[PDB]
Amino acid sequence: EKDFLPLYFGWFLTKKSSETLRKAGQVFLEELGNHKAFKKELRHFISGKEKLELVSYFGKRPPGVLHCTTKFCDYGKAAGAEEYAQQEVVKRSYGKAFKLSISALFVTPKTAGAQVVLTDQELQLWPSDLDKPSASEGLPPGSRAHVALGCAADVQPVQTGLDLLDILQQVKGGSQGEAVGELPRGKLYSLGKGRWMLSLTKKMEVKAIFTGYYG
Repeated sequence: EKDFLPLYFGWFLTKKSSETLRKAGQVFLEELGNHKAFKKELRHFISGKEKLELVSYFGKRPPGVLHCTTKFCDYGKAAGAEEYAQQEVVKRSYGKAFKLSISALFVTPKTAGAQVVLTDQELQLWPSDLDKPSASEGLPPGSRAHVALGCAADVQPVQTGLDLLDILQQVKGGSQGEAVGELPRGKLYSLGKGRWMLSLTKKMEVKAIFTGYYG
């Protein structure tokens, strides 16, 4: 009997760090939905005189504690899941505390989440390229690093990281555009196709422990 891996490795925010980011995320959706910049472009958001509530729009949310996923392993069935688990840094970091840096919150017609900017030490726990996806092409590793805050009814969990990457691909091209508004936390940007990003004036710091989830 070999030992199977967790469902996925990642940094799991503490109760207070979760609550803090969880509230700020909720606030952001309430601010965006009220913002006039967003109300003009509801057409790009949903196909169907009145107003949308984004907290309700993102019904599928994390029940309790939040987290930043590193490697999806699926108990080893996923490719590269085993090679990642043998890494001394993964073994050495298992159960240790880390401080993740949130640089921005984002919203799409599919997902709501937060951008994570990992340190080098934390990037060593980031899985590398055996198959390298199309979405993260040209972007440095860990660009996908995120914390899922909300998903639309028919959106899959993988979509959050892809939505973050997609938004970051536009910023690289310089299609970020000028800020269309100013929220108390930072500048609001409209990237088109229902994509919205809040660039935090102050990098929010969260406290988490690197471990594995089993379902």
